[PDB]
Amino acid sequence: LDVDSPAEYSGPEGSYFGFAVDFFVPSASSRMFLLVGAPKANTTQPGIVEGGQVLKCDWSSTRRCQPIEFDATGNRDYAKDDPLEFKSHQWFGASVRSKQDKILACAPLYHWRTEMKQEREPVGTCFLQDGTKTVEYAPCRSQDIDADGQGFCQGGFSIDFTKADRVLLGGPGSFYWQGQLISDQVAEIVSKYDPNVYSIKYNNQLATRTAQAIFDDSYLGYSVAVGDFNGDGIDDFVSGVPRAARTLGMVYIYDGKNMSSLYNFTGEQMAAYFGFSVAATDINGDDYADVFIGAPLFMDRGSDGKLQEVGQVSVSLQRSGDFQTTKLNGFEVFARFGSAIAPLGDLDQDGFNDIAIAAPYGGEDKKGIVYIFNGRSTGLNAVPSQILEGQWAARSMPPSFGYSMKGATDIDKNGYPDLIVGAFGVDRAILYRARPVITVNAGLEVYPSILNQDNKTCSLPGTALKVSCFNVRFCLKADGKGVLPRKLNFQVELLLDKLKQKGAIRRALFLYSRSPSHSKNMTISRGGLMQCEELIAYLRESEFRDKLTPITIFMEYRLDYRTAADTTGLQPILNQFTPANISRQAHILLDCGEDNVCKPKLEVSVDSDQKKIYIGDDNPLTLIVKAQNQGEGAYEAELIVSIPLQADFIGVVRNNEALARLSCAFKTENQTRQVVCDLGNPMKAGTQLLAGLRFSVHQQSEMDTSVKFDLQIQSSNLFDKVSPVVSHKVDLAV
Amino acid sequence: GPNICTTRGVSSCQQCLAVSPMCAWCSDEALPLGSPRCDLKENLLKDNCAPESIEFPVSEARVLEDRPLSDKGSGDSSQVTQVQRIALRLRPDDSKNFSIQVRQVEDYPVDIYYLMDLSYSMKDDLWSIQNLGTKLATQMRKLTSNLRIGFGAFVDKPVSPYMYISPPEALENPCYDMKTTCLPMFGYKHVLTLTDQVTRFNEEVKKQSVSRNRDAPEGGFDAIMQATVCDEKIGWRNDASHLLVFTTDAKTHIALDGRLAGIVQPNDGQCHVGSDNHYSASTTMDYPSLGLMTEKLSQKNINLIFAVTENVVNLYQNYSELIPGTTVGVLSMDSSNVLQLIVDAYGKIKVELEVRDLPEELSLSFNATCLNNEVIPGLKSCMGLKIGDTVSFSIEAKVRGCPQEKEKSFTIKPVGFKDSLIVQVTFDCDCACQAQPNSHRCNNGNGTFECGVCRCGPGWLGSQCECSEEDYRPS
Ligand SMILES: N=C(N)NCCC[C@@H]1NC(=O)[C@H](CCCCN)NC(=O)[C@@H](Cc2ccccc2)NC(=O)[C@@H](CC(=O)O)NC(=O)CNC1=O
Repeated sequence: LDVDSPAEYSGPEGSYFGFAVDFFVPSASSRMFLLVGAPKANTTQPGIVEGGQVLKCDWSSTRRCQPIEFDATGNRDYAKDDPLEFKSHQWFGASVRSKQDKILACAPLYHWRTEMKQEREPVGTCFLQDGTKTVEYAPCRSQDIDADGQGFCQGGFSIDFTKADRVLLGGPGSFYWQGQLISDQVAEIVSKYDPNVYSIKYNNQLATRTAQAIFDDSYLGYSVAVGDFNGDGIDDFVSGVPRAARTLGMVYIYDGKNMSSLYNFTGEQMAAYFGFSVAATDINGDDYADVFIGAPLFMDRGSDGKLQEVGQVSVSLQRSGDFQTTKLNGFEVFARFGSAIAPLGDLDQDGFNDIAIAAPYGGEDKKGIVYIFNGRSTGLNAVPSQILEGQWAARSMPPSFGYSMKGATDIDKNGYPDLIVGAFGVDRAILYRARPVITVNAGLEVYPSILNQDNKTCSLPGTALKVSCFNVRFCLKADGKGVLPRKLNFQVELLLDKLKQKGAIRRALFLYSRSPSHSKNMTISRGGLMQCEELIAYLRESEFRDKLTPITIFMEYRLDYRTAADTTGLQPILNQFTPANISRQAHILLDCGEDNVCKPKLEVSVDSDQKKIYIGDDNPLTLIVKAQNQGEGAYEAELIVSIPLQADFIGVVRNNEALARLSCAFKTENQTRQVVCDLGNPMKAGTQLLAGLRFSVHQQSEMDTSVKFDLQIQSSNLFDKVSPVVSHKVDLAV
Repeated sequence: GPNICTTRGVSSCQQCLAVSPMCAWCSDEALPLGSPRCDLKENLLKDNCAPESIEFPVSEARVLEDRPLSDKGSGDSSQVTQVQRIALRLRPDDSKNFSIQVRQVEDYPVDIYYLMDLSYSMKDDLWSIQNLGTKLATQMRKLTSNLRIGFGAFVDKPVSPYMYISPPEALENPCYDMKTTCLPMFGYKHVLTLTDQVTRFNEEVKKQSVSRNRDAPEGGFDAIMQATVCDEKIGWRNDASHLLVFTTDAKTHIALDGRLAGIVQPNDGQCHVGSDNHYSASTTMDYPSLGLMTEKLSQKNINLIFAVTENVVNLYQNYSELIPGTTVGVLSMDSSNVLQLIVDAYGKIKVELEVRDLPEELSLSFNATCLNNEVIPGLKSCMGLKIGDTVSFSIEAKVRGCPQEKEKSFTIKPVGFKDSLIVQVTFDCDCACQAQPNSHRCNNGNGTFECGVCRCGPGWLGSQCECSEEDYRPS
């Protein structure tokens, strides 16, 4: 989904614009729209305050949301004078549903004053719009009056359309808030529509029956969903009952042909509001749809043992087996995770349907968040693929972002499903469009898998210098779907030793461009081939004191950022599982054993010629050191020899064949002064070394009596990297 | 080796005193020839210095007022005491140690707030809640003396689904359609603030009457939230243990129920009780969830108790398991079931020491002797004790230098026990022989023997006037 720049819709301030959302696809034209319900909006109706609106928002390039005029009349008057009806503060637009060219908008809080007595009953009413017609459907406005009947039914609190266009209403208030489910065909509603009679009945309506007083205050119909669970092509009704089972909550599935109960799924914790929202869709790739139940107020025990309110979603897979198969829990307190659920369809087109879940108080600043959970074989993933949060700044009132959701429909026809998120706290709705997914993998290989430290058979171009250059190659291949153009564009970066952090010596270069790193722009035919290229590199001789470790060949690739967007106006995205980062180790061999891991060892000794020195004037001094090596050769060896403060180093003895040709550059950063001599070129196993260092002594007074030396030597490789300390002394005579 | 007192070549009792509090000076004229004047007291005694002629009487501390602590909190004929008072004497750079104990005699403070359901379904339970309220005040007074008790009432949100609004008469008389009379409905009203006048509580409780609404569940949890967070309106005492008793005979509304009435705003968990003592945000905020209630209850340290009828005891038992620390009792004619819970809360109801008016140059150290005679170094507090338990502490004191003031005092202060451990401090930084110029100890006189230096007059100089400027050549 595109989070960087979604499309946002704004309604009148304070309207609750965004309380309900849905897609609209009429048959009269190819035009695409979005329906947003605004239950608190003021209307044109005479003598009605905050009657509610439903606003039509086209997907055109230049558009503003426009209210749908379902009903312009004010409240009906009874015989004589007083009003029959109370349309003020009816929540028209609290629920909005659509089925091709049909729209169902409901006002759960609509009241009416019956005949036979002065009452005020929130029966609730729905308006059903067709391509031409607009009809009223208020099945709970009946002759059964009062809370003992259907007076407080609030029909239309939750609604949905069956695939064959049946209207489904849930009224939580019928029969002392037992709740009720009511449904009719669009044909039945239109056939029996007589606007001049308030208590009209639909002759083939399906409704749940009144039950015992034991079941009061259950709120059956708080939320509804449709799916096939009996297996005969007629969608069944899924209804939430968040206060039943003595407040544990439960969800019923009713046969779509006769309203008889099929299955019950019960919450695990009282007051969790198990059933606040429900959804039905197959997620594990079978033919059979599965059930989702939200419990926004679920509490789970924290580390210290106290209960923490995070919310939870229950998943029931079907072939339906009573006990839930997997759960998703919120990670933040009072987030109300699971307040909304929406099937996304096959969001990533990988072959399994995905779900979207909302927490109207999750995220930073508690603005609310929507979590995308990808489906797959054996159900939903334990972790979300994406998080959506309101990008507008938080304010005093919550945005309630993610309160309402709808997906599984394609708006721009780019081939991927899109999503609608409503935030009625700011009077906004926001549109997220799915971007094309590009799945790719790469290759990285070297012909001389092991690099020789001294082969140097390869010459530089037009230059006398010869180096141990080697041949390397890399590959990249991609696949895509949707309207994704087949000419994909990638950028790949090659690096030889980028892991040499903290400014460590760069040690290798590419032959062309003579640089350690190189960036290559690439273009690939989607799924058309696997493409490879070759390169030449060489080490830069060998001015690096890092032969202890191999070269860290490295590469990374990303989609060509600056490429033009597609026709629909979006840029593709790499699949999350792709290995955008890849590396291999190139080993270095001088003579480091048949196993390529040599095991060095070091021996050393020290002596001095003029072991007696005078005081009061400059006197010469010399130090003699010898080293013996063990193992498969040695390199990087260094004389770490400390020297006193009262003498200065005046060079090694280069002018005798009996002594090794060392090179020295002494350092005096601290009182632990060092002579710092290199032992020269690499040497083979069993080699012996002898050297002599000259010094000048500048003792000023007889307070001192001797001078002392301490030394150490480095190893060939990581094993026994530095030798123990050895010491020597020189005496002062007088 | 030899001690500091002798090795420093002390010349006078003033310098001997200044060197260290452990040093002593012998003022006796009979001291043997050559013996040092400044030395440890045992060495002076070995040299036959008269004990009373030695300038070092050991530092000491002793009582000043030591009334024994009380054993019963009733205070039959005198004010109780729970701490006693001492005086201290010090040398320069001196230190001393001592100990003290405290006891919890007086009864713990307790606050009980009573929430009454006044729904019409409570009409036949009205006597039971009135009876229970009376015996809460009465029976608690036999456990603690300083009780504070108040009460409030709730019915439900006064909005369309719950409230009768159909005929204009129904607003004034919710029982109109039954052709009888009852009071107008209300969300939650605070009636009586926490007070010790139990007789006032009984009279106000017995004059309450039921209102009426439509749906069985009530808005009791709105009252629990407001009683918890409106501390200044309710009057919760910052130091008392807080008990909240909740009564009802029906199930309860919870968060997300307000959506039916058009209420979607979450409960803020803040005080919304005005001067009319009514919950003003009743019709605009949703009911609180169990998670939010548990947060505020723990934050305000309030122990909630449910006193509910049998038919809903299981429903609230499950709620209690999700609100840690709360308990449930059965509401009936016999109120003994719920009274036991109040007894239990009191049966499971702490001291720390402050220091005030400490001198500018005196310091302290503390250690604790907690329950079971366990000793903890550095601690100055003890927890977990009940009424009648006694705990003890030990204190070490030290000074640096010596002030010119002869006497000053400070005190230690336990939290809330009303008593003060006033300690008096005196300083004895002087020598007896120093009470009373032209001393023969100087070179042929010409000097005053004070502070260990003669301070010679004209024509002489040195520690003891041993030199003259004409002989004290610069070379
Ligand atoms: N369709 C159905 N399932 N009807 C069954 C519902 C039964 C459900 N209860 C009853 O009828 C019983 C009749 C016999 C049992 C005594 N309680 N009457 C009541 O419940 C009334 C008054 C009363 C209470 C207690 C004792 C005597 C009389 N109590 C209420 O709390 C009010 C509202 C209020 O003031 O809070 N109404 C409701 O709670 C819901 N209304 C009712 O009608």
